Amino acid sequence: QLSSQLAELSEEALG
Amino acid sequence: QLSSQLAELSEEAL
Amino acid sequence: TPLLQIQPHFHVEVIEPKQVYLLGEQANHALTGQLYCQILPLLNGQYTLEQIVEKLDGEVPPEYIDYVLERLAEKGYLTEAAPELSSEVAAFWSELGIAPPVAAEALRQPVTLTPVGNISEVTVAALTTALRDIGISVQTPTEAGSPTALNVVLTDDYLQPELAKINKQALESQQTWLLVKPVGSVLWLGPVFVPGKTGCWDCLAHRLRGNREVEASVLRQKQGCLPTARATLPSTLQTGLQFAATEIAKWIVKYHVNATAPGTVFFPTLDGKIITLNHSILDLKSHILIKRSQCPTCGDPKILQHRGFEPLKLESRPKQHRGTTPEQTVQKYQHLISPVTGVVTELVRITDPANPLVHTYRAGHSFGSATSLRGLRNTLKHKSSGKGKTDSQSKASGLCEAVERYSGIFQGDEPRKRATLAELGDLAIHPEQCLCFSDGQYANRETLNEQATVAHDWIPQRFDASQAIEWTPVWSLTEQTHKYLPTALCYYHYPLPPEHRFARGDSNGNAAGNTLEEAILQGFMELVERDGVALWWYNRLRRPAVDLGSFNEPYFVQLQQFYRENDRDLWVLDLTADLGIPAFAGVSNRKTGSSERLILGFGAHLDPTIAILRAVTEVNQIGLELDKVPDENLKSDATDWLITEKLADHPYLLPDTTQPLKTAQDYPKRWSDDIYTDVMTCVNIAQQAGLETLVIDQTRPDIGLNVVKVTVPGMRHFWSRFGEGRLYDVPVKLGWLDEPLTEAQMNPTPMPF
Amino acid sequence: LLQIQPHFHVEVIEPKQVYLLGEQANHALTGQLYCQILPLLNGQYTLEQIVEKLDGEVPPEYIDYVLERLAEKGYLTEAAPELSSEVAAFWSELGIAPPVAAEALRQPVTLTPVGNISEVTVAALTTALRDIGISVQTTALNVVLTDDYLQPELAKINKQALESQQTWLLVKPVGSVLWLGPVFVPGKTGCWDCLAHRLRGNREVEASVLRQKQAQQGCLPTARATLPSTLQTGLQFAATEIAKWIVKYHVNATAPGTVFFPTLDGKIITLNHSILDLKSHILIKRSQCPTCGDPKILQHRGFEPLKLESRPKQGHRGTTPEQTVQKYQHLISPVTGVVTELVRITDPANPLVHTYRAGHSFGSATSLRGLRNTLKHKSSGKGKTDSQSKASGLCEAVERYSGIFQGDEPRKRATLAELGDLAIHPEQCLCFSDGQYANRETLNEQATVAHDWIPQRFDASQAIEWTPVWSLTEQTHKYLPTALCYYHYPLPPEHRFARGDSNGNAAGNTLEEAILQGFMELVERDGVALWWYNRLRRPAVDLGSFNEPYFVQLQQFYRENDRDLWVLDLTADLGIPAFAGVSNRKTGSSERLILGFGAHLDPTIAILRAVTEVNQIGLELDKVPDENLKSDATDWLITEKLADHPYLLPDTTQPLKTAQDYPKRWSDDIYTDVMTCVNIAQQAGLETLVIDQTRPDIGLNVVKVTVPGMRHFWSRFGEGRLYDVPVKLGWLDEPLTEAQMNPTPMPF
Ligand SMILES: Nc1ncnc2c1ncn2[C@@H]1O[C@H](COP(=O)(O)OP(=O)(O)O)[C@@H](O)[C@H]1O
Ligand SMILES: Nc1ncnc2c1ncn2[C@@H]1O[C@H](COP(=O)(O)OP(=O)(O)O)[C@@H](O)[C@H]1O
Ligand SMILES: [Mg+2]
Ligand SMILES: [Mg+2]
Ligand SMILES: [Mg+2]
Ligand SMILES: [Mg+2]
Ligand SMILES: [Mg+2]
Ligand SMILES: [Mg+2]
Ligand SMILES: [Zn+2]
Ligand SMILES: [Zn+2]
Repeated sequence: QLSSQLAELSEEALG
Repeated sequence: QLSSQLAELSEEAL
Repeated sequence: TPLLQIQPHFHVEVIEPKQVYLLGEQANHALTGQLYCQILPLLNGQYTLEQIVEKLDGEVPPEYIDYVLERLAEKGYLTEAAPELSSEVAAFWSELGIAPPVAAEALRQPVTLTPVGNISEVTVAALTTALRDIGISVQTPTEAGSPTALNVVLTDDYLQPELAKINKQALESQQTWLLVKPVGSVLWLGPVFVPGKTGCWDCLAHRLRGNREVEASVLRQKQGCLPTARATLPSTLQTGLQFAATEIAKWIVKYHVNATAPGTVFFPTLDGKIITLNHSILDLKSHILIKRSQCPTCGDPKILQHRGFEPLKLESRPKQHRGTTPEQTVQKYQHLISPVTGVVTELVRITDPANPLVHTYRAGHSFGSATSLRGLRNTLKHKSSGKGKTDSQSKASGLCEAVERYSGIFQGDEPRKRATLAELGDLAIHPEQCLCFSDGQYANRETLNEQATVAHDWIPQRFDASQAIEWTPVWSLTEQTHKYLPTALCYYHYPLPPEHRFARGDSNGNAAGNTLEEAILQGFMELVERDGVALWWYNRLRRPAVDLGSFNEPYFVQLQQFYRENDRDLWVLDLTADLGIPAFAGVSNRKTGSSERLILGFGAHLDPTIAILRAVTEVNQIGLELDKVPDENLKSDATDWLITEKLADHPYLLPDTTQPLKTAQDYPKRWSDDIYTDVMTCVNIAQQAGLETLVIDQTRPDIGLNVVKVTVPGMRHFWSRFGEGRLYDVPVKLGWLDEPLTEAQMNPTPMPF
Repeated sequence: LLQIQPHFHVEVIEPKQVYLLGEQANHALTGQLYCQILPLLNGQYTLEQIVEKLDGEVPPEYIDYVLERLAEKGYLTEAAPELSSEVAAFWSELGIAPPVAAEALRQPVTLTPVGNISEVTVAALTTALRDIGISVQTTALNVVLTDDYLQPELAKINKQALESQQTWLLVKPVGSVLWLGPVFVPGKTGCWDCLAHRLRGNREVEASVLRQKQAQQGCLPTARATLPSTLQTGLQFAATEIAKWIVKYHVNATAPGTVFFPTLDGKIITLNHSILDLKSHILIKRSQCPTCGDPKILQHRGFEPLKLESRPKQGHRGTTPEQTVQKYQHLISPVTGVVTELVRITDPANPLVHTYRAGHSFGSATSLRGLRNTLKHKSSGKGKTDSQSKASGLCEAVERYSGIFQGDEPRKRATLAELGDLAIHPEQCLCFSDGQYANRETLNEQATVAHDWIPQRFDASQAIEWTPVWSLTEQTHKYLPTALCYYHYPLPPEHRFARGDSNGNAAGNTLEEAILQGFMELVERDGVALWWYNRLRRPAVDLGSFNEPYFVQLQQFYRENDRDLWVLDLTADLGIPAFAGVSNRKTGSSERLILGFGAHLDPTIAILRAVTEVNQIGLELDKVPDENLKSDATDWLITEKLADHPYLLPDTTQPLKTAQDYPKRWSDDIYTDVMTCVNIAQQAGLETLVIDQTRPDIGLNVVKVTVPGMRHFWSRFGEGRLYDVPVKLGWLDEPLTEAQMNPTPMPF
């Protein structure tokens, strides 16, 4: 039920 | 032949 | 009437009978002599010669005093005092070996300050104050203003586009200038640019752009430079400006003493050097700026163009393999390690020093043109790495691979000529002779690329021979003349139009070395290595193992035991094919654990001992440090292979006990003590197999370390390229198969590493 | 009001990405929602005054989910209206929220000048502290400004810091080298005396000048070279580190752990303004510190038994030279360290020759002459490889340090009589003849070699200090005079019966490793003594007979560098492999006769030690002209010839020694090897004694092994093995007389 707008959220450290 | 006190002169890095 | 004094950075301690000590913060001296004890206390700066002669009119006569001072003067202890300098300032300069009156005169040279980017005018004013407190006066620059001894440029970033213009005027005006960035959590200080001597700002920019791949990729995606200088305490700012003031002073003094009397000044200054002082953590690094001979701005950018069409000077290189020690190699090219001015980010040992059997380094990766976050993380991965039987070898291995990878990248000055396949005729080599993709692969390339698990199995578009393209001259060692390959094959990241992307430059045959012939030899051996692997892997051949206890090398046996002790088995397979140059595959699985973590490594060399050594140290390199990582947190290409695949899924990984063990004597000795003789041995072995061997020298003069790409058209990459030729034919010629396999019977599993 | 970390620059790349670019870290957020919300996370908006500007495009429920996800990942933070945008970015970059930092900097500090630091300088630092929001009280931190770290007033401050538990910082902002740190934390870091012990040893010329000064009846002012810019650089630099400490301290008092950026605690930063170099120096808390520790540790350890244990081997040492270097690198420092430097002296391009310089050691000099005699004797590294030469140099440097008398060594005052059978007379170890003692002053005055110094006769009637030593043979304590057990033990002018030497001294990764090496050094010197002073003709060694290519490759290298290299067998009654490397120059002005020695259970290692010592001494000297030679062996190197010393070249009357001539007696265990040696000595009538010189603040094990009776290779002609062993072996039919012993001293 989670909106795809909220699901595609990712955060990462490039370095 | 050089005088003693002139001849004894010396310098050095430690 | 000038004042005499022992240079003021010394504390004078008279130990009365015959000794006087000169105590300094950075050096100590002892004078011996009755007369020294007698005269030294009068050389504190309050006395002229005239005054000392009368002050000592009691005992010591004038001519004795003269002789004493001459001696002190000639040994560099005595100097004229500079009345206009404090004792503390004079001491600073005398400690650098500068006579204080000389320093006082040099300090009268005016300087100009110039902000760029968002540097405030109070920041400029603060540096002005800092300089004024040490005797240096400031003036404001103007577009056609009279010359000064130094222009100081304060920036918030070293890639500010305005620096290009300042750099251009400075080169034409022969203006010496300094760069500094006193804002941000990392102080950048230097270099001093001296037009004609040091590198220019463009020399630096070329390194900076490359070592900022995140910034560069954002910029590419966005479609210059961006900031990042937010973090500033007023104490870090002032630390940077006062530090800059000192180095400015040291430069102008040095410059003054070398205008007349070149080369009499020794102490280091910021010429050709950048200093980074990280304020948040605490760390200070010096970064060497190399003046690039091929610089588009301050150099001759047409060197490599000219050199490409010149023949190849090969000559005798005696082995003492390789021509020098890995410690010499490292020392000569250590300076290339720098994330600011260098070509390799870092160079760090990852393995436990206590382990004398395993030596792996990671050398920080460079860059690619990436237009996506996908592209970043991928071109942010693939660190360069080193492997070795010893620590020093792995260190050199890592450093030289990093420089190898950099030197192969297309900068835009590589030897090129625009022409069609036809105009060049037979000197031209069709790209398909190197790639060896099948007709089916090309026809179905889009679907196959979409379904491909592994990135390096990318099938390019077909080569439209009607198109004019850029060909790069390559030296044929077999025919001793120039041939031509498409530039897209000879260098990394050569840009092709989207409608004609017929190749991506690969790393196969690429190698570095202390000499050209050293690099060529290694490059060639890489080619036979991949060819050997390709034959074995894609035909899924059953190969015999190698008795590692028959090579008189204790290391193979010790490593097997070490593997046994760390939950692994280790064995070696023979991949030696029609060229007869020994080639091997090291293979190792985990016993126990969730997954088998099938890992393997390859090596080929004229000396089978070294070939096995290469293979088995590569399995060390790839696998051992990966073992302690759990399946969940595993990253990198090949993760699927490591967690999923089993030995039972690939029986061609373990040796067939049908065949005897390979012994040391099964490999005839065909290497000399001359590297050059060894490559000419390789060129002829290939020629016997009906194969031509080409070379493209990728050596960059600002790098020094030789880098080449060796290409032998027809020899196979261990990637999934199933065009007709050796892949099918060699195994039947050797009796490994009775009949050829069809393309459809080739191993459907891409070689993971 | 909500904002993303102020130290991040924000760049939106529209469909799915927004980048957070920082000076020391870069992040990437993926998602269209991020592209919409982040531009409003600059600090200029509320959770309230946002929804009002994007409702009808993003529900309030979606915002909260995004403004929650950025929280527990660490991208969100509060503001602090008290901090400037620049300052807040500094602390956030360290991972500290703006408001906490503002609270931390609220903490006051005290400044204390000491020595010659003026109040204008104090005022300048005060101003520097103001500017970053730090007040000075007229505490959590006391800041001491000095012109020299050995200013005696610091001793008082230190003792008061310890009893008061006051954390404090030292700084020297005057002079051409900034010293910054450490922050002393009582009961955690070392104290100022922990540091001062190191500094006093590392200031040899200054130390001897003061001695020379006092003898004519705490430190000297050498901080003279200062620009107002270098002064300001240091004060401003210190203010930053003061703030970093306060902030780190404030947060860890709350969430201990959790804040990890480095501070000056236990570290000294030196910034050389003249040459531009910055080095970090680690301060080790000395467990035997007389001020903050227990100075009785070495006393107690000396009178307790020695406990050895199994040490499996992994070239018969229990660790790699790379590893030994790694964990003892921190000892390399002219400030806080014990090793001045560690420099590769030889050309890296050369794969066969590896010699290191590990420069600095100290003593006791009270004269210019003795001061330059000290400073001349450098620790050096020896190796077949670069890594081994490195470890050799490093470990020798720590070996020499650890042997220096500090004043806390295990000791007790007694006469030889009131110790009885437990005490060992110094003459049993020194082995000077009665004639040498009788003509002391005359003999000593005639020098070619300093180490041949003849001490005064021991006077048994005098009370002396005795050090307990463990006897491995008899498994109980014995006693040697302390003067023999450590370097530079001070003796009365009228009872100078000994100068502590280095023979049998050795470092190792474990005690038994060190003992094994120390013992082998004794066999080495004893073997050389028998050969040299009897001038015996010895067989050479066929270096090709050993499965070690290095030997004959090195021979070829000498050959190509105007030299011959050969090895003589010195194996004596103990049967332990021992050798002398010998080499002469074929051309040039002089022959430059050079020697190197080695002994080991493994003959390959023994030969290797010998030949690599030849490399160590001689090869760097071939560089320097005859006239420039100031080495102790100068006269030998220039004037002496192979023709006048036939005992140096091999006896062609005897066959070449081969690998098969040396029985294996080493095991898989270093402990067993030690116990093998002690029994070998026992069968020769000798006792094996050990004194553990290991210093707790050093860690690396150091010992001095003594086997009373075994000969040093110096000119010591007392009765014993020197005369008797050669006859016992048949090398001589009758003993030589004292007057027949080699009149030329062994010069290395
Ligand atoms: N001692 C050395 N001197 C110069 N270059 C070296 C040395 N050792 C390795 N290299 C180079 O570094 C790169 C990596 O070497 P290596 O790891 O042995 O091969 P690969 O990575 O191709 O399996 C190669 O280009 C090689 O030529
Ligand atoms: N790998 C090592 N680990 C620990 N200590 C070592 C190592 N190599 C040498 N040493 C120590 O350093 C000192 C110098 O060693 P070396 O040069 O081999 O002998 P010497 O100087 O007595 O001829 C000795 O005390 C030795 O025990
Ligand atoms: Mg590699
Ligand atoms: Mg390669
Ligand atoms: Mg490889
Ligand atoms: Mg030594
Ligand atoms: Mg020794
Ligand atoms: Mg020795
Ligand atoms: Zn340039
Ligand atoms: Zn202490």
